[PDB]
Amino acid sequence: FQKPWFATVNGQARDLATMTYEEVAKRLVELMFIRSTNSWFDVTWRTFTGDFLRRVEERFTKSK
Amino acid sequence: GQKGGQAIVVHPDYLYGAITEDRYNEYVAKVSAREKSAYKFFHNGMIY
Repeated sequence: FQKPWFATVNGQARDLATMTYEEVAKRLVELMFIRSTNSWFDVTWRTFTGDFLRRVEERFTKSK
Repeated sequence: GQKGGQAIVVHPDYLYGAITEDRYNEYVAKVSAREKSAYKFFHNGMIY
């Protein structure tokens, strides 16, 4: 299928809950960022991955 | 009603001294496997 299963690293089947924040971000760029044109296919997909990285910062930081 | 009791509890790293590099490195990998699995279920079970 043209829309694959998200939770797959190195061709091993996982679930979204059984991924690292790292592995997600890598998987996001693997599908939404194009290597041939060196660009995000749509700007909204950049925003999506961007907001997720913010979320990671939000989760792990201790002070403001 | 005269109920004396003493418990002695010892730092856990003293245990690991009595085994080999191999079994320890085997143990560490499985505890790492516990920790990620445990973290998921707790926060899952908490919010629902």
